[PDB]
Amino acid sequence: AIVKATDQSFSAETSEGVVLADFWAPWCGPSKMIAPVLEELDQEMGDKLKIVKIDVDENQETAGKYGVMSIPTLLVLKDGEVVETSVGFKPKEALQELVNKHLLEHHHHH
Amino acid sequence: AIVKATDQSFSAETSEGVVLADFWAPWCGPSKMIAPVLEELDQEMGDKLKIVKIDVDENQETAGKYGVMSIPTLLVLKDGEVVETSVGFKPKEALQELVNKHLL
Repeated sequence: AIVKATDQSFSAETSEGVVLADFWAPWCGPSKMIAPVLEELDQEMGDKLKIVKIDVDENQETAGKYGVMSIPTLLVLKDGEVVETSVGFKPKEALQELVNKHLLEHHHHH
Repeated sequence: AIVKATDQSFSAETSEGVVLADFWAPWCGPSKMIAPVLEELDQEMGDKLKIVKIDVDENQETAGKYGVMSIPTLLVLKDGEVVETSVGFKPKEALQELVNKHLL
């Protein structure tokens, strides 16, 4: 379940755990190309990664609060802190690489 | 030899001969990808093709007048009539083909 955020909800939605946030807009015909990517990533990683989308056409205030100057821009957040920035289109493999830098490599069994 | 249009000059700049017009904005990263393509097109066929760019963030009137609803959008015009519309990114070869349908 990819979440649709609003200016009002963005903070809460992104504040906890590992989160990939997608700043996009219908007007940037392009930035839509990310949407199927997010679906594949949600299929593969959804247990460990919360995906949040925010349509910056409808939600005009969030971009400025995160220094988003062009769309699309994706962010990786851990516990509400931005830990990666990805400007422009990137394929599933590139975004998987970024997120994985912030997830456990090992799971120790005691 | 690409022309940067404004809302005021757009209709006049695209009114004659074969024209490729690019609707883009710095705010849209995919729209910027069109630029090197246009430079290559100009190098290849600049004597037969006029290329006009319009930054819709600084010139928002023109997008409405041409029914542009997302960016980028490219138009081919012949003597001021829109004869092809291309929504989204397309590579040089695809745009070259669109224009070539309107030469001669």
